[PDB]
Amino acid sequence: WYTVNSAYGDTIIIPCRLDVPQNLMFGKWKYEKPDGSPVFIAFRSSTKKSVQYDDVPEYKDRLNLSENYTLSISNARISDEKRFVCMLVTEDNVFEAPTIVKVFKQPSKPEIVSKALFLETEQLKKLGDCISEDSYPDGNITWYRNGKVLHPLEGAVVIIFKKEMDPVTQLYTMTSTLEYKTTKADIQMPFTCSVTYYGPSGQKTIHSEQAVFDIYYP
Ligand SMILES: *[C@@H]1O[C@H](CO)[C@@H](O)[C@H](O)[C@H]1NC(C)=O
Ligand SMILES: *[C@@H]1O[C@H](CO)[C@@H](O)[C@H](O)[C@H]1NC(C)=O
Repeated sequence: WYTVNSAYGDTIIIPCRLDVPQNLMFGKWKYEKPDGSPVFIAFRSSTKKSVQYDDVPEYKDRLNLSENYTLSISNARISDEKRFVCMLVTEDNVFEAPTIVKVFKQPSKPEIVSKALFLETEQLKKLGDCISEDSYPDGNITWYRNGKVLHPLEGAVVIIFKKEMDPVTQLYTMTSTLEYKTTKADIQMPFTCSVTYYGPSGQKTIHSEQAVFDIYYP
């Protein structure tokens, strides 16, 4: 299970992962549908040096099959997250090698929006919505009070999370609503949020700017 990690919008470089055989006739690249059905996308003849791309609109003007059978896909999309197979064909044999492609799109810097004009003591109020957009894969939202993680607590800290996918791009938008019961200790205290996600270089976290609220009490 060899994997190629690519950032959204970059060129995906997929080497064949096969030794060049003696008596090579041609090579072909294909991708597998979710249930394993094959779709051929590129062809290269070793004898004629010709290059042909199958009529697959999803890959129109996006492929380049080099002389050593490396397939390059331009402008990485979420639909490119598939298993690709390099097939080398000789006069009496077929050799196949798969490569898993994973695509990553960095979530937007989170922002606290739809903010309360003021928080009320002994009353649960919607502090705001922490939104992080156009991400792939989805991310986890954490809330903080004075730079310290704010965990849920019955009748005091209620966190309502949702992840929505755009059906055309397959990118995620994460929204975390914080319903909060303030105290006078929150006078001039900053509230922030962050998004934790997996990218090509591993697990990363991006923090938001702070939000300070006027605390009202009877
Ligand atoms: C040879 O393969 C490498 C990847 O292993 C690729 O970067 C290079 O462009 C290829 N060269 C040719 C001439 O196909
Ligand atoms: C998000 O949280 C879940 C647990 O709820 C965890 O399994 C997952 O690895 C977390 N994702 C990231 C990007 O850390």
